[PDB]
Amino acid sequence: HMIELTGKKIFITGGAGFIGSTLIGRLIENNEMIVYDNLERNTLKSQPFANHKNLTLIQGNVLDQEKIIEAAKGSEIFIHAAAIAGIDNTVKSPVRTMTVNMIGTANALEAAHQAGTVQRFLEFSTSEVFGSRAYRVDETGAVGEARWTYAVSKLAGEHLTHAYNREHGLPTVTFRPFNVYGPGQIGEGAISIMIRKALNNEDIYIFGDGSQIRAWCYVDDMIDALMKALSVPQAIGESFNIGNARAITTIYGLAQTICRVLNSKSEIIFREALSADIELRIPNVDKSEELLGFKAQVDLEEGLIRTADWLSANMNDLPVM
Amino acid sequence: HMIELTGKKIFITGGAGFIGSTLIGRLIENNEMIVYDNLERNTLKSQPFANHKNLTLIQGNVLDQEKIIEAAKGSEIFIHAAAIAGIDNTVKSPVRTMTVNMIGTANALEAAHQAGTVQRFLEFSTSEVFGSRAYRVDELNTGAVGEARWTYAVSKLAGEHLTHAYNREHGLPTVTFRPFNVYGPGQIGEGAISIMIRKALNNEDIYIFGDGSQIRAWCYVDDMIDALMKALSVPQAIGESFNIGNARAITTIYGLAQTICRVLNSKSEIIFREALSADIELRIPNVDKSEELLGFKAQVDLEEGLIRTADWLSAN
Amino acid sequence: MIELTGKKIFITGGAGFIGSTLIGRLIENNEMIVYDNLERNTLKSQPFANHKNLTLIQGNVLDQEKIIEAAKGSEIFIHAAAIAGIDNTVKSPVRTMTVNMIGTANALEAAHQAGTVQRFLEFSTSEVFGSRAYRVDELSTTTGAVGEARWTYAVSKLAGEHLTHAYNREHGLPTVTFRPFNVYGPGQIGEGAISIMIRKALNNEDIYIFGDGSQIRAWCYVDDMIDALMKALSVPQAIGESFNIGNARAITTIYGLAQTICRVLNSKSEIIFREALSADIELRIPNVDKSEELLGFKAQVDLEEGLIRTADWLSANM
Amino acid sequence: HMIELTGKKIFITGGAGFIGSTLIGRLIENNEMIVYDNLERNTLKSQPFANHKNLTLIQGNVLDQEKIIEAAKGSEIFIHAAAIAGIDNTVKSPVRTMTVNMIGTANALEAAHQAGTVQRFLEFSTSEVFGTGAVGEARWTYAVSKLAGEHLTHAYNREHGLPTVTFRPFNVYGPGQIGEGAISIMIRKALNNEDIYIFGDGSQIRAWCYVDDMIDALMKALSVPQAIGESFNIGNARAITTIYGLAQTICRVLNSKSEIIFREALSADIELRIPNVDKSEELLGFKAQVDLEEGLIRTADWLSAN
Ligand SMILES: NC(=O)c1ccc[n+]([C@@H]2O[C@H](COP(=O)([O-])OP(=O)(O)OC[C@H]3O[C@@H](n4cnc5c(N)ncnc54)[C@H](O)[C@@H]3O)[C@@H](O)[C@H]2O)c1
Ligand SMILES: NC(=O)c1ccc[n+]([C@@H]2O[C@H](COP(=O)([O-])OP(=O)(O)OC[C@H]3O[C@@H](n4cnc5c(N)ncnc54)[C@H](O)[C@@H]3O)[C@@H](O)[C@H]2O)c1
Ligand SMILES: NC(=O)c1ccc[n+]([C@@H]2O[C@H](COP(=O)([O-])OP(=O)(O)OC[C@H]3O[C@@H](n4cnc5c(N)ncnc54)[C@H](O)[C@@H]3O)[C@@H](O)[C@H]2O)c1
Ligand SMILES: NC(=O)c1ccc[n+]([C@@H]2O[C@H](COP(=O)([O-])OP(=O)(O)OC[C@H]3O[C@@H](n4cnc5c(N)ncnc54)[C@H](O)[C@@H]3O)[C@@H](O)[C@H]2O)c1
Ligand SMILES: O=c1ccn([C@@H]2O[C@H](COP(=O)(O)OP(=O)(O)O)[C@@H](O)[C@H]2O)c(=O)[nH]1
Ligand SMILES: O=c1ccn([C@@H]2O[C@H](COP(=O)(O)OP(=O)(O)O)[C@@H](O)[C@H]2O)c(=O)[nH]1
Ligand SMILES: O=c1ccn([C@@H]2O[C@H](COP(=O)(O)OP(=O)(O)O)[C@@H](O)[C@H]2O)c(=O)[nH]1
Ligand SMILES: O=c1ccn([C@@H]2O[C@H](COP(=O)(O)OP(=O)(O)O)[C@@H](O)[C@H]2O)c(=O)[nH]1
Ligand code: NA
Repeated sequence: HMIELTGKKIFITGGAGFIGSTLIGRLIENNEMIVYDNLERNTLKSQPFANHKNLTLIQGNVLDQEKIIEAAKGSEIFIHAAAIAGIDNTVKSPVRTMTVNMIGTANALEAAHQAGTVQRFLEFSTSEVFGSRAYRVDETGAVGEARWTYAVSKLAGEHLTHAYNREHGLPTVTFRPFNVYGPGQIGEGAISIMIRKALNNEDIYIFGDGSQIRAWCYVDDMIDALMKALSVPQAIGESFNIGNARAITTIYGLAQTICRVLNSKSEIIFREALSADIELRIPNVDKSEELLGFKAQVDLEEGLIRTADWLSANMNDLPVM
Repeated sequence: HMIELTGKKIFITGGAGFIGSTLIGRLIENNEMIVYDNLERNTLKSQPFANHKNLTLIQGNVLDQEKIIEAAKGSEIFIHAAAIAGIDNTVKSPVRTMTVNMIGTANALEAAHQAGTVQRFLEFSTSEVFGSRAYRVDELNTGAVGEARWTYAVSKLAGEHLTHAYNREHGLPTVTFRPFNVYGPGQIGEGAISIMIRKALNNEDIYIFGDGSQIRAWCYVDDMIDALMKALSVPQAIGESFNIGNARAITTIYGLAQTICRVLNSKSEIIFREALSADIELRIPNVDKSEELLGFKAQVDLEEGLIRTADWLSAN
Repeated sequence: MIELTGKKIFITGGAGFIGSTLIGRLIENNEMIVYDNLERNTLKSQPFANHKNLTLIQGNVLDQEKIIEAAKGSEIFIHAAAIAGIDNTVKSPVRTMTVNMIGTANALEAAHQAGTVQRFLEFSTSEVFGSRAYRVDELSTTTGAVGEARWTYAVSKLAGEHLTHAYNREHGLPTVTFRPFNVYGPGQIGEGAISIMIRKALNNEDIYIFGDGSQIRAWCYVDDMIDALMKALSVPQAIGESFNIGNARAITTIYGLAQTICRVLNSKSEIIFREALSADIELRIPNVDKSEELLGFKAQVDLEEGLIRTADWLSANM
Repeated sequence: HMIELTGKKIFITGGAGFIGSTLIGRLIENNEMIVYDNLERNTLKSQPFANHKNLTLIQGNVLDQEKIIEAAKGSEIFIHAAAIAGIDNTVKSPVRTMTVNMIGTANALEAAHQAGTVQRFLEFSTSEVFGTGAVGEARWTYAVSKLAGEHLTHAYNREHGLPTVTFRPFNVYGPGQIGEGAISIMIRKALNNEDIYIFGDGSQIRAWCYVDDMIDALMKALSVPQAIGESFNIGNARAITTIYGLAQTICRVLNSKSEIIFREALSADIELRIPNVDKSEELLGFKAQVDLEEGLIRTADWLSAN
């Protein structure tokens, strides 16, 4: 049945983070929202709505199976967003990435299952699941091994999610965002770095031959998809790739786009890459269109400008090298 | 890092089962051995060394992280054999298969890591990991049996992934060991070879379910044990994954039935019947690395191994 | 749609094994022209070799002018001329590629210019699908002589399929692509594994298994293949389609095949492993469900029965 | 075994088109050159060396087996460039595409073989080889017709010892041709601040090779003995980009005010993987020197002047 996103108890693991903070902003006026988060990151505390009457912060680890079961009782929409995704974090501690992502998802599924009240379980996976298949434990550089580690940790969570769907009829939705950019993101990914350089006409360096592919999704597009995924009955039992087919580019092509759209004079320079990466193919987004009725509306030019606007407005809150 | 397999403290999760019991038989005279098993199966009890002074049985679940950490203290060789591999059980409860295999393996690795004394950690995976890449979680529609086999395969592959992480991050001296299906004396068994030998010996009909073209790879018990001894000892095993079996003992089900009936001089008829459930197609992996690095090459082919198995089955 | 009586039939490679066999079934009711260079000649040994309805033209499919001329007025055009040479002592990839690729082009063009063709049936091979997993620039002692010759054969047939498709799409030539699994049965001695192992088994001679014996081969009994052929040549929904023609129950390993042969024929032959003479490649066996659904074909002769029929023919003919 | 590209008898099928004209321009001063072309295209007749004393034009079809065999007699370098290529030509007929490319290569190979004198046979293939309207049909047809030519080339090398090189250029661009490709149209539009249309989601990859790099690669392949029996991907690893990315690059590099606008494609995307170019560096000592920025500017300069 269609779910109306008002008057619901919404439980969000990882809810202190970027995506979770964003979704809270959008739903908190009309719903009780409980964040379950170990505050490894805390985007949420810096929002207007951090102290809303409808908002609860439970500090907890998804690896604590007992605590997540209790905290999730009565919840009607369960959103599982807690994870470790950082490449450098994964180089250093692959065990923590694997464990948090695989066992955390098991634990979240079990909590949702035991609650008995969950009308939608939404599991955040990742697009790199697709590319990951053409590599092997048996068989790249530190970056590549860490990206593989991340991807397979998320794939294992999808497998668990499927088993709960099949065995228990848990109403699951697997949600795989392309890399999200936009206002709100502080971060040190290519878009935020390159916009910041371009705005000041600083040199932009391309590590490698610049032909590596990255797909993006603008923040507001990802959120619109998420509301559909959380609501429409056709999402249940289904997996979705969430992004913009028009926002798939090479890193060199991204640098040219950003400099062009911002009227930047930045010079773009080729450097040697610091580590070999693995090449992953970008998945198709048609099923999101077909079943969620979702088609991304914010193309790169618009998205990059809106992002550059927010970065300039908020230029006192980061620094990098 | 050549390990001599005497005078060691050996800890074996799932040690009450078929492979654990069999390996204990070979090591118990010269080693302190600890079994950690919840006794879903218990082959060990039927053995004559069940009550050896060198043997301790700890009844516990690999999901009980505290208990397994404690039980594994001081262990010098850690063998993780506990798992759920049953197709019918995995049909009924895929969550239990995934949980026991993935989380049980996580807990086993953590217990080995925490012990600090482990010289070799050997994790039992499964050959179907290789086939499983052909399929997609969001594509499954496979039949019940095929979805169950896939579920089992991916649960094992997650285990391998965890194992890799511990090796890379903490230097845990790991070996991933993927046995082809094991047959021979000591498995009374329930899979095709055991069933088909028993039928053939009494000239009963052997029914082939579906088109008979499904591939199964096999390994004779003594070959698998030999490989395991190499994997537990030899320094080249550390950080590697091995497919353990016999490249001459890969056959179709129809082919297997023909082979069993010829070799045993059976008068059984072999008769086609409808399949009960669709299954997944799995490619069999290469066993070459096992020769190169462990010095292991299986010596018992099907003709010899089927006869040895039938002799045992008749005598019992 | 097409009733296989009163038709003008033109068959390249008609002197060969499958061509000969098909001629037995149609020659009573159809005018048939065989276009063949007689590199092989099964036809000359058959009772109908000199039938009033049969005309032989000794010609090469690489002689573009002759085949166009010879094919004039044909209503059913069957392109069966091909070579393989996978296991041959003297490897000739050029011969295989030119005969199969260009021979197919010249046949298609002969069919197209006659204007009269209602059905064009091209023989391909099941190996075309697996072939895509290998790359021409990455062929090694990985591949071996037999591997490379099997790849040569497969890609020469795949090119023929592409040609056939182009003629279908551009010119509306009514084409059918027919991919027989390896055919065995009465009518020829043969040099394949079934023939060789049956002859050994009948004399209790040792059977040797090259490599590890786990190589898979799929087999189709001759009568089943001819039944599929008759349906492909007639039924309307065959046009513009490709078919994998086999028996799902006769897909086995070479060792399992040996064991089956010895058991079925009550032989005392030993079966012994030996190192392979040459490295081979691995090619997937495609699914046959569409053939059943669209042609209404399902193979009815399983290996036990087929091996007995074959062995009886071999014993009576030697 | 290193071949010196002077004083040779060079036979080029398809020598009247773009790449053939270009190569003739570099070699005609110092070699006897025979062009074997049916003149479906004829860039050559526009060139100052069209009537050079060292150039003989034979107007012929690579489908005429006996003629090409005769014409190629005594040839020391055999360059097989004859093909139905460019969507303008290939869209016309899948049959003609498949036939000229596959059979034409077979015939070229047989001509080189029968000559007995060929020290290098260079076969042009296409980078699409290892990737449903008339247009998608003609591209697929082109790709497999070229892959079939690679197969025949292999067979000849293996069986007869023919000293073959399979040469697979990325899409060639640069001065000396208005052109028909994306770079051509997009630069023209950009130079006029004319809006550029992107059909589909614009994610389609295209890799490029600057004409002068392609020619430098071709010279190495024709001479260096390590080229024999090999297949090469010839292009610039830094000049792989999406169609949308290319449009952004052209507009920025040329300071254009063109808008880049998405439009509908009823066609389905072809996700071609782009091959690796390392072997060319290792074996030919070839690495592309003209990157996109520089190439686009030289292209724009030529287009402007003309
Ligand atoms: N943002 C993207 O571009 C993107 C792309 C692909 C996938 N995703 C996935 O979407 C989800 C949300 O992403 P995000 O960008 O908001 O990331 P984020 O890091 O901002 O949010 C994740 C949150 O999880 C919390 N957390 C980490 N470990 C935890 C643990 N053990 N127990 C409890 N909480 C824990 C962190 O404190 C953080 O607030 C994640 O699963 C991520 O992998 C995001
Ligand atoms: N026998 C084979 O042919 C084969 C093939 C492939 C893989 N393997 C793997 O090798 C290992 C050993 O195989 P086996 O044939 O001896 O299996 P088995 O079933 O005989 O032994 C496994 C043992 O694990 C125990 N166990 C199950 N769940 C447990 C849990 N939660 N906690 C503790 N103990 C638990 C069972 O009681 C049983 O004794 C397993 O990992 C299996 O998947 C075996
Ligand atoms: N028999 C099989 O198991 C099998 C399997 C797969 C595909 N096929 C294909 O089916 C078709 C027929 O097979 P078959 O078993 O009858 O083979 P076959 O060799 O018995 O018959 C082919 C005929 O083509 C003739 N021929 C060869 N080259 C010629 C040329 N250049 N010009 C004219 N005639 C020429 C031969 O003389 C022969 O009579 C062939 O295309 C073959 O590739 C057969
Ligand atoms: N230009 C590129 O970017 C590019 C890219 C990949 C591959 N290639 C290949 O490189 C080679 C040259 O490319 P190009 O751009 O110079 O092409 P082109 O079309 O300019 O040249 C092909 C030439 O072959 C001739 N020709 C066509 N059909 C013929 C026939 N039947 N007999 C004889 N001659 C015939 C044409 O008249 C023309 O001069 C071709 O083989 C082409 O497939 C080119
Ligand atoms: O200024 C920059 C930032 C990033 N990159 C490259 O662009 C890709 C995307 O980097 P990002 O930081 O977005 O993270 P990733 O997607 O690799 O995790 C990687 O190959 C980076 O090396 C680059 O060349 N220049
Ligand atoms: O008498 C028998 C026993 C098994 N099988 C088939 O042989 C395969 C192997 O079955 P087994 O019991 O060994 O277990 P599985 O490997 O399928 O888990 C399956 O397709 C069974 O259906 C069969 O056709 N006849
Ligand atoms: O006595 C024999 C005959 C054949 N083969 C193997 O069986 C397979 C099929 O052989 P066949 O002669 O039918 O030809 P192919 O299909 O290899 O072209 C090949 O791997 C052969 O090496 C074998 O092991 N023993
Ligand atoms: O300004 C342009 C030029 C090309 N294309 C796309 O790229 C395809 C091929 O363009 P190109 O001119 O490179 O064609 P080719 O050289 O392959 O014949 C077209 O069908 C369009 O989908 C486009 O969208 N905009
Ligand atoms: Na001949």
